[PDB]
Amino acid sequence: AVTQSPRNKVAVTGGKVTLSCQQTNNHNNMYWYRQDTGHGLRLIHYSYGAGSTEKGDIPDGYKASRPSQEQFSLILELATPSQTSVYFCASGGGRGSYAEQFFGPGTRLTVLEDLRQVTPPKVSLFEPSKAEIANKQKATLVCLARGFFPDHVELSWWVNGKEVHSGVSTDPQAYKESNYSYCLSSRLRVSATFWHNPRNHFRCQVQFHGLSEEDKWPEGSPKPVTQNISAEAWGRAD
Amino acid sequence: AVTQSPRNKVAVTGGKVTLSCQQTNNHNNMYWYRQDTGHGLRLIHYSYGAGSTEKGDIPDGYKASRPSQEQFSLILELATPSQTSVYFCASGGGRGSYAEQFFGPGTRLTVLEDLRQVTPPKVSLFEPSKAEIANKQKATLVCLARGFFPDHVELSWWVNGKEVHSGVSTDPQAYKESNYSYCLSSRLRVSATFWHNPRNHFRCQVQFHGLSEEDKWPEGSPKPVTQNISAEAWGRAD
Amino acid sequence: ESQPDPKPDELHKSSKFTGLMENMKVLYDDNHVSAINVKSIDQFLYFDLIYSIKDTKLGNYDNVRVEFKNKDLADKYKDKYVDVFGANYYYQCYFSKKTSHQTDKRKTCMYGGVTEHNGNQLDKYRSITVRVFEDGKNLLSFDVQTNKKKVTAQELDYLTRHYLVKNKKLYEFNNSPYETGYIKFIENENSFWYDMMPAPGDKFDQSKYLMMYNDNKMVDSKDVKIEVYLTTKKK
Amino acid sequence: ESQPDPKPDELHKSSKFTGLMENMKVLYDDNHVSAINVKSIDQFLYFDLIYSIKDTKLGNYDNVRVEFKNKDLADKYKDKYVDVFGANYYYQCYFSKKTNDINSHQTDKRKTCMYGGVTEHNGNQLDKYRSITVRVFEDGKNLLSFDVQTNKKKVTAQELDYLTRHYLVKNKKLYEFNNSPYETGYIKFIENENSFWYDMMPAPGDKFDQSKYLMMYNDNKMVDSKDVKIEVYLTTKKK
Repeated sequence: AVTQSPRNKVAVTGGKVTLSCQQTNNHNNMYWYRQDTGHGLRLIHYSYGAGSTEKGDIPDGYKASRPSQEQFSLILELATPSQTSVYFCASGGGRGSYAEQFFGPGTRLTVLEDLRQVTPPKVSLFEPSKAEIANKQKATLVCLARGFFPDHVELSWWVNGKEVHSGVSTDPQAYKESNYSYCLSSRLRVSATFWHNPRNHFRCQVQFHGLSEEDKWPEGSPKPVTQNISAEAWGRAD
Repeated sequence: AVTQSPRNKVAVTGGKVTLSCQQTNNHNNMYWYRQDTGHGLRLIHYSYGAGSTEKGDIPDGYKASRPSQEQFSLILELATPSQTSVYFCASGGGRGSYAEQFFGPGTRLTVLEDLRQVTPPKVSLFEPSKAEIANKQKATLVCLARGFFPDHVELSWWVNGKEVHSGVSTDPQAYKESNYSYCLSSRLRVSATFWHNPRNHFRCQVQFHGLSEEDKWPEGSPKPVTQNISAEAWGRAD
Repeated sequence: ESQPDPKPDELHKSSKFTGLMENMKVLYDDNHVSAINVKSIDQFLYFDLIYSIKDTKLGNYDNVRVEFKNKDLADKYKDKYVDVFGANYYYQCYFSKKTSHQTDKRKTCMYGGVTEHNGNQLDKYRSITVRVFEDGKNLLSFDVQTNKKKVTAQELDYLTRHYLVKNKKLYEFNNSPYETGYIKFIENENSFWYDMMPAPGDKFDQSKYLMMYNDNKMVDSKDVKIEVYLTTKKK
Repeated sequence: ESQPDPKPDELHKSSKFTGLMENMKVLYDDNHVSAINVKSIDQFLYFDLIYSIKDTKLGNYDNVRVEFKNKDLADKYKDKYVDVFGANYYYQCYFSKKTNDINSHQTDKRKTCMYGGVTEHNGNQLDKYRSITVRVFEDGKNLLSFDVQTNKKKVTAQELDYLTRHYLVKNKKLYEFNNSPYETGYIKFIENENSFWYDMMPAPGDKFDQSKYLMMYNDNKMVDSKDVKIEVYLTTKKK
């Protein structure tokens, strides 16, 4: 397995950021990439074994270290906005040999020149209508998170205190509703009887990742240390 | 499994080219990327399921088709030198979600304005000297493949009929020695006694992939259908 | 006319779509579902019907889920021998899973396209005529055959667009030679039309587009005049 | 002097190396091999000795393969209680595989390699830690000088060199991730009238071979802890 730490991170310009990667595959090679909408997956630095650190396509602005067989760290000593991206770790076969590599879950990293820009989301439940179309049903309940920044969020459905996956339609990726604000939607298509069952409890969870204890929160204003927000509702009459 | 067809292909500018991909993972999602030394792995076109074709980072000049769950083809109707690259197919999880995807072996494609430019490599065995430095040993045996084009080659070492890896120091990638000619070297560091043992046999293999039965060869000149070239040697006196 | 005609500025402009026309094209290519004199073999939801229809050629499916606009339509055709014909999709074709379930291996989805078999057949193949105008100029016209008395608009829409794709490059991999286009189905005094171009954006949903056929709207093969209006690209 | 001093145009120029100086820095960081009063437990090739040295800290190894310049060196220390100290590597560290049916091996899990760094234990110990001095010159200008402790009579050059470059790295940024603040450099070990020096910079190119570099230590060159004067000569970058 390939683990990445942390999974999300928002930092200020000029600060030092370190992303760690742990593997349990006992693989000699380890890699550090960065994915950007537009460009592809670019190699930053890679390793041949403990004590080895070779440079990839885009090494400028980053350092690395392979202290052991299981660890390969990426280091940003002077964080710049330009380093905002999703970082992927991997281990396994050779360079360019993707069929041999094992990727990690990716790390969302946003470099802001002011943490005061971080804001939690606004989650809400809705209900569409067939009258708005000449089609059929489309979707029953609708969840929408907006007004958050950066885009470090996860949306899930839980009916009756149990997470569901049937009939869930979430946006592939949060869209920017303004210069410093994101949006994200989802829909849950359930049976009219279930929805009309006043005993059923629906819930839409949204995981927003912001500042932590390690983050230098400029005091004064309330520290955006929010977490899981929920939009809950019950069944309505027939 | 994710199979790519063909594995290697050299074509003329203006010609049509189609790369096929066959998966046995029953994955809804499939992708077509291109690896470039400098650029990373860029998505050209992807699919969400049969009959689905979405455009990636660089759709330009490429078409595609997902006729079934197992097939996803990349189509180059007007092949160009610019499309010279190694292409990778994948299937599985979401776009940008590499931990879920499964890649294929890759396909080398070169687009040249004249198939007659295709020439097999020249392989030879050498030996350096300590007199050639104020350092130590560097490397014992040296192999050099040159005068080949395109750069679809693989070099390996086989001591006594067995492929070795210990002490192999191959070039990261072939270099251009001229407008239409590639070079590629490798080094095999062995023990003085080993090399001096006249009973040991060394071998430098070079796998060149040129035209094939499917390739239209301009009748007249010999069709470059070579394959594996080797440079062999035996241990020399103390 | 019954349905108000599409005003010029109501039609989808193909240039506003930037996400591969191949997704539309695919729907009107040589492939489509067709079943004659069959009975539903299962049902997923109250508004659909699972039909055992094998993809004799391509072999992409064994079962076809036919979703309707309402429960009435389904119940009405539930356990009734009908004929099926329509443009299907796979992407968001979610259904059953395993026994209201059934279906083992290969499956596809579609909307409407259901018509009774008995008392709807014809000895000789009917031949409706399509009048396609390109900027008003009626340069093209062709016939669309069939042998059903009450033929669905969907079957005709597929049949009509199919001709256009192969002969007029109606839909191409990335876009189309036409800016706007709509097909008008006229019966007696009543008429209804469909927008042939995708909605604005960079992505096309085959499932939502096709859903326009869930009403299972039928047309009388003797009282039907089809007319296609297209506007060209001002190059 | 015994070994002719490094002619200016003989030293490697750091700027000619374009391949991440981190591979060199790592060899002189706080980590290194060290064993006290230990005997070899095996041998891969006639010119090496496998020892049971466990990395109590990082846990990066369980066995250490010490390679020598010649079989004589191996046999000399084979089955002799010694002390081991040196800059190890992992990348191209191939050895044994599994004690075999013809191949004299063993080594179960975690392993590394190194060159020389061996000295007898008994009669080589000192009650008090000896303190050698290092004279570092940055363009002739002797701006820095510090001491290097040890407690062996016949200490290897490798041990002193490591101990010397180590301090330099942390205090003078001798080796950095990408490059170095110095164009050239060499460490001069002067005993009596005899003296030898080591090129501190990597060979030209875009890749650093740690295995080949450390190989300069296979001679197991020792030096008298009382008769040693260390001098480092570095050339700064002309910014």
